[PDB]
Amino acid sequence: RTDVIQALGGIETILEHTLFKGTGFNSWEGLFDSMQFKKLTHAQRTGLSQIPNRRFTLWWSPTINRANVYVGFLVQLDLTGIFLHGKIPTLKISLIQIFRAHLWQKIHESIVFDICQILDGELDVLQIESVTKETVHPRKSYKMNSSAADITMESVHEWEVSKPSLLHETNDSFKGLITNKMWFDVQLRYGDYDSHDISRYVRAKFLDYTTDNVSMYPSPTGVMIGIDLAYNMYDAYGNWFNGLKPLIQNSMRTIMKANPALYVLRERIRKGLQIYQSSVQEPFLNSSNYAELFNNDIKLFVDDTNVYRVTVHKTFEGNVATKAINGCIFTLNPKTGHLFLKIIHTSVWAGQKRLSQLAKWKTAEEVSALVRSLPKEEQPKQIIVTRKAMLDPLEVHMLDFPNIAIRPTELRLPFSAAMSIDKLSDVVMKATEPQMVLFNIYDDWLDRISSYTAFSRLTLLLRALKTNEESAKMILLSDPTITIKSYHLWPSFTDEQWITIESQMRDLILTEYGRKYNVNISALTQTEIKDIIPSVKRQKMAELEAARSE
Amino acid sequence: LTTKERKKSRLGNSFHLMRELLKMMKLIVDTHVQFRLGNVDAFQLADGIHYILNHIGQLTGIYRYKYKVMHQIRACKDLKHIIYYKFNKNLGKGPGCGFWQPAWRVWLNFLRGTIPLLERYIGNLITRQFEGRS
Amino acid sequence: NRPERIQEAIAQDKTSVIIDPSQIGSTEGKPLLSMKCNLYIHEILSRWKASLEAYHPELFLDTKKALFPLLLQLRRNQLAPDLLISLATVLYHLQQPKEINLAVQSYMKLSIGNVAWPIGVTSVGIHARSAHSKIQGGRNAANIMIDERTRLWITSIKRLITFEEWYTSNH
Amino acid sequence: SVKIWDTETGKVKTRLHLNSTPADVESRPTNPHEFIVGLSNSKILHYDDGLVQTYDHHLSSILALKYFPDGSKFISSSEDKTVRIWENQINVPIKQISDTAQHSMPFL
Amino acid sequence: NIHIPRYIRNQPWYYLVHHRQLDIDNNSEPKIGMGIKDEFKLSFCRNCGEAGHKEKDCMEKPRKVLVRATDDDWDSRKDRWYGYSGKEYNELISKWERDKRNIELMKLELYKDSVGSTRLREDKAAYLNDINSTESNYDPKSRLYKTETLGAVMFRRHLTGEGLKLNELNQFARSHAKEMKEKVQHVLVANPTKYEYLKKKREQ
Amino acid sequence: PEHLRKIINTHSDMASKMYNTDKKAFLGALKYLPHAILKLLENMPHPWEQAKEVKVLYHTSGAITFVNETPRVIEPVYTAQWSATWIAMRREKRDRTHFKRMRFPPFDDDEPPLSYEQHIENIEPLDPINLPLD
RNA sequence: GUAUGUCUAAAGUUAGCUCUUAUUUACUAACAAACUAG
Ligand SMILES: O=P(O)(O)O[C@H]1[C@H](OP(=O)(O)O)[C@@H](OP(=O)(O)O)[C@H](OP(=O)(O)O)[C@@H](OP(=O)(O)O)[C@H]1OP(=O)(O)O
Ligand SMILES: [Mg+2]
Ligand SMILES: [Zn+2]
Repeated sequence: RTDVIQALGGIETILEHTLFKGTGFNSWEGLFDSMQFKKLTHAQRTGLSQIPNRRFTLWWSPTINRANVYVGFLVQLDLTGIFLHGKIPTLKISLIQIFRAHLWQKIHESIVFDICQILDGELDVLQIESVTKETVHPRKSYKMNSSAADITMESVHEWEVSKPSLLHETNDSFKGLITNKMWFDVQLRYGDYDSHDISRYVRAKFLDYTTDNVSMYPSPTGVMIGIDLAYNMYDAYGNWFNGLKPLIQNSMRTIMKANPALYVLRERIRKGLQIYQSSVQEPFLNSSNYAELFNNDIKLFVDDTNVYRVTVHKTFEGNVATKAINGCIFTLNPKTGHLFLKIIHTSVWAGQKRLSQLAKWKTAEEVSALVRSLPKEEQPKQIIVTRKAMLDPLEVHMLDFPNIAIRPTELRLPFSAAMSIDKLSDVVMKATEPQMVLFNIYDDWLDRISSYTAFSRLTLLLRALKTNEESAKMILLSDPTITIKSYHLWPSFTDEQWITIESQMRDLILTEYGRKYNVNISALTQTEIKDIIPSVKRQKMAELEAARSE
Repeated sequence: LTTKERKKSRLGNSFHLMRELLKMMKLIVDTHVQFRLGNVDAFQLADGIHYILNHIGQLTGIYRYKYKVMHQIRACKDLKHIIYYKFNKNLGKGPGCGFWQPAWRVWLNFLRGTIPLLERYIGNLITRQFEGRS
Repeated sequence: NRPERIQEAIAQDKTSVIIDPSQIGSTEGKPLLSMKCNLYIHEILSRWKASLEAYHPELFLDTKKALFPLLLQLRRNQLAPDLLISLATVLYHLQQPKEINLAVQSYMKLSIGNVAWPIGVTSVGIHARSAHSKIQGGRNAANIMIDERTRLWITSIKRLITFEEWYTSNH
Repeated sequence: SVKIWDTETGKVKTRLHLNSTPADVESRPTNPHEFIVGLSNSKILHYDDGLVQTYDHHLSSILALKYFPDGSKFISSSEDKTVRIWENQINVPIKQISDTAQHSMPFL
Repeated sequence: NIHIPRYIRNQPWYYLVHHRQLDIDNNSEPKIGMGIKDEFKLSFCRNCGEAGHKEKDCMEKPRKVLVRATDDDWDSRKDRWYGYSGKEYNELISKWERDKRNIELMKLELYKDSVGSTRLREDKAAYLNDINSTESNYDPKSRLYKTETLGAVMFRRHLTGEGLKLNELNQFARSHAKEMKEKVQHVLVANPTKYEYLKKKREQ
Repeated sequence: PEHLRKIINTHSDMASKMYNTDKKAFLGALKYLPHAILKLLENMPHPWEQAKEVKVLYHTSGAITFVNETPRVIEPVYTAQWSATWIAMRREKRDRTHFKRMRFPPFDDDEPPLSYEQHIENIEPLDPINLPLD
């Protein structure tokens, strides 16, 4: 195999065929089915065999979908601008798999509006009147027959724009053309093993789309930026006036390094090829950075366990079919204390199937709608998800919000027991429209104590409701004197009554924890908090090196 | 689509073969139109036509629904391989060649073959549309 | 010409803000309800001019720029029915002491409300069923984020909600 | 059209102009507000003193309704053989009652 | 870092480093716009008299030089605009120059002092204001840009204020655990109001 | 020709009841469609000529448009005309520094095909591939 | 999860035993820890 690798041209000539360059790897060296054991169906094992064929085809996809084709008709993918050279099925399924949710468009639009921000950042430098966002066609991001102008610059004083040159030409001619109006057109292409030279491509598309007898652009002067997605490349061809060429060079290196749209593309090519090397910058929640939650910023939890809840019932023939009941999205702000409880009505699921993944995408849609309703001075500077599978839809629907620090967690935060609470269950089930019901979790809890006390109280109460439900409900509903006010959730206890309730809930949690896992006691304090609510070994090292130094 | 809208919306080799020959003819006529409008040169018309008649298997997609077209496609490729090395003795490599005559003959001989084929196929299809299935 | 319109509409500006909760459902009084919804937002901004010295001196000009279309579209009855009814529901829940949470609930019936799938997930997954087209919307009962300029004042409404919370809190 | 008539005067409390021919129209024993109208387009509409909450799980025209001791739940049966116990303003049935030999449950 | 197998670490017979000659290296910098570097390299005839060719391949009509070449790749080879002196673009410049030669509610709505006359478009994420070259002062996975305010250098955030107050609180919980059922109540989030009011009492 | 052109222009709406039998004619003309394609591509205009005014049969309903005549050319004249275009295209590949090949397909998928009388008939055609004969 | 199947007023046709209640067992579920169908 060593001489096979040396005979295919080393590692470079192998990986030029592959989709390695489209993935984001800091080095090549970090490149290196639990469903078949489930009783499902004799026929469904065919799809189980189908699954790794997809990653084999996607790994060799630039050399399978390449342009040196003896005979082959250039069809287009569904809803993206990837041109197949023949109806190859698994390649087409893998390219639907990566480029779902109009991610191609959510690349294109994103880059376009990010250039807008740069041109809104650099107005006075280039003497720009008004960077005009153009209302473009909804299918403009993949119409490759002809295009239009994404961004149109207007100028105050007219511009001495050059003859068309690349982004990286060292000598230009700032004398020739004279216009008061640039434009910009971001292009995207899935480059393959043959047609991946991006400068030739963007020069061909710029000299193609200006030079039509049909007119689409407001001026013949513009810059057409083309990003090659499948080879991590970029180039911009067109007319350059003074100060725009280093600006667009630095801007394209900045975008191509750190666009969240391009990086969700790279993450999907990584996870679609089942390869990963993780260096988690600003890590997930632990018992170490547990107070990273309400560090006086604006933030929201997103719980998505009870979005798609079901009730099953027998259905006249023997099968037990599965109806979708009214669900919730438990959006908790820990610091200020609101609760953007989204009530998902059954009319969300009008004739839809594969409701689980579609529920994850609907939860991401509602979080994006909630954030878009908020101002950009109340746009939450981080979002803590609760489940790992939430990260793939949410990082797409928050592509419009690059300010927001999407963080995973490694705490099983017991917000799934929200249906155990009576009034949350009432406002979940009693709905006609898909409603946004609000609460304060912290209702009697913000005249006396801050967010830390009662967030830990809420964690204790909700883990007790999730562990043993009606026992903790009888502990809440013990003293018939202490009632619940109409806009509160929890009973209006005094503080020693809250100490009694918290002590009984903690004893309930650890009682059923011992009666489930027959473990004696927590032999460590952070282990006990971790049991109530990777870096476990790091906090072992931290307490070993901090409890010894006294 | 549904599956019911994928069963009625699949069609045979006949309808698609009509569709691909009309793709071919429309490429021919649209390059002559791009000439006649004044956009493109006559030399660039001849190279565009010789590009059509030697990339029918790429520009159109007739190879899918009738595979003996590959014979003519191979012959067109083979005529390409002759003509680009008698047109370019002292010219090297590049577009500009537009001696489209024998590939044009090859596609006309293909049409000579599949006039009665398409007559019988589309006669059976159109009589299923009007008269119905026997 | 124009200064007589200034005189007339400022003498009308100084001539009620308490929205009758019968007049919210009373669709016949749509111009009067739209004018009251205009003038109570003017009263919010007049209060926020006064306490600007210690609460966000950077967003007052931005909200004045952003409500200019809503001030355009409320004085001469230029809005949608459900949009105006939900806005009046907000501004009626914005005049009561403890109804700030009900004010933001009315805001979240304004911003999203009745319509399921507000943005649209737009053909996720592989299979893309035939019913899977009705769960995306660019138009045809998708949201009321149908414009930059429209959503701009919709956002400014909850800016004034947050100011109303802070203003009734520290007084 | 569903009309709520006083037994003492006989005045107009509500006039429910509906879409379908309504089935039996019943009331929850706790509240005079809480008020359930069966339809024949497979739906049931709960009301107050004015729509409150729909009910759509029967496939056929709904024939007859009941409640529990002092209400707090609800019983529905249709031209299908199914009987569904719904709750106080909850769409989801606790039990749906069906076998292969049942004709229907037209009254109960 | 042996994720490399045995056969890749096994070198060829003569002389990790022998592979590193797309790049195998860094690959997280997105690659440059390289491009249209072009080159044009270069008996007798009965018809014209010139040497090299015969009458069957002469280029003048029968009377009684620079080449698109130096090719290795495919995208260089097709290249509809390979040679380029700007002819068609200057023609369209000339066509464009020929074509180039040829109310009160605004005043009513200034009752408040404005006398001026799918994402937000005013977001400007702090990688866009990081437009000058830094050593990745942003990550797009967590979508968290580092500053000196709530940022460190493997690292965490600055727990500022409330986070520092909970640092005081769980160090107080550790002090009450390392000083003083009750075996379980020694920690903060176990019995939170207990240690919260003990820390409130401690400030008296 | 204007009678033919008016028939083809009146069959762009095709929404009245009167087109019913005419629409029958369209589905019947598909099994005579591909023959007409050969009758285009035989009578395809050569590079030395601008536009070849050709005889053609049209159905009364304008269903199918069979180009009528067959292209007969004298054999030595035919190979001399194609050799003149051969030498002319060799000269205009050599002396031309940049050759621009056509776009394919020349029009968009959304664009309808253009009418001859409003866009092509009023523009005079260009100069064809002709060697300068001394 | 498909194939596929089924329902859907806008338009008005003339005069020992009965019982509550829990444990166990069996068959089923695209219900949970982004993808799999004849
Ligand atoms: O890839 P190559 O082996 O170098 O051959 C190519 C190829 O011809 P093939 O179809 O036989 O592979 C090109 O055809 P396409 O890539 O377009 O299908 C053709 O270019 P054109 O068809 O556009 O003319 C070109 O010929 P040339 O570049 O000389 O015009 C010719 O190169 P060779 O002449 O070296 O065989
Ligand atoms: Mg089968
Ligand atoms: Zn010679």
